[PDB]
Amino acid sequence: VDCSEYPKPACTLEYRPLCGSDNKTYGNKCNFCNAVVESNGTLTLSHFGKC
Amino acid sequence: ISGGDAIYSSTGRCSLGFNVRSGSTYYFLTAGHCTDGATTWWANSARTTVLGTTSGSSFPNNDYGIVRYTNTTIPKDGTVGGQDITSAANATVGMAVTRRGSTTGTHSGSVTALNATVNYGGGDVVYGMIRTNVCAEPGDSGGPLYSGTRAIGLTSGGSGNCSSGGTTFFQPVTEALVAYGVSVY
Repeated sequence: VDCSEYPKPACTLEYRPLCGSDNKTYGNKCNFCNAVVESNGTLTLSHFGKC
Repeated sequence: ISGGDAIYSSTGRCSLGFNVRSGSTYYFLTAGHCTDGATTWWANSARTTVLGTTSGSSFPNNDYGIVRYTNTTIPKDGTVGGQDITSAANATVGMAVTRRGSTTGTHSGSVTALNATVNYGGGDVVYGMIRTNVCAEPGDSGGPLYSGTRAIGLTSGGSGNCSSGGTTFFQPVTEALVAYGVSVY
């Protein structure tokens, strides 16, 4: 997963989760990459799937 | 199974938008972006109860797909959760609407604008969308937007979340009904 073209003002809402380094399950890549940007790069991906 | 319940394809989970039919053939509408690339749909995460296979999918540009039911005995109710839907209508600015989805359940709000363009990136831009101030989160894709016993849209995407508030865009359902020649019941 690469968040370089983010952010995005909107995301589609299918659920294919990813687990972030803040232990939050991100419901899809669009939502996870918008949060990496919002944290100014400090959140990273822990592993694929729910946390 | 009714509007708002979860649906699983090979890649993830979306929500059933509305149960529709043409003649004696039943189908369900959902989001195009969930139908793109999926062939079989199931009703549970373990994939043990089959619902059917994708019959059409329109995404990007529009955001709707339809699945034809191959499971003969699951109940296909014409409702959203248990609210009945008896017809389809066009959205209008100020209309009070409610959405139901498999992750967040039911949430309400109003249409704030029509015909908006939403660019989800990489060439996926969709046009002609209903904007509202209803929140929605991952997994809610394709669930129904309705008003009363009126079907109005299918969830396509948005921003924000339900704890803090968000904006959600929906594909007008009249357009899907007419592209496939089906109707709500």
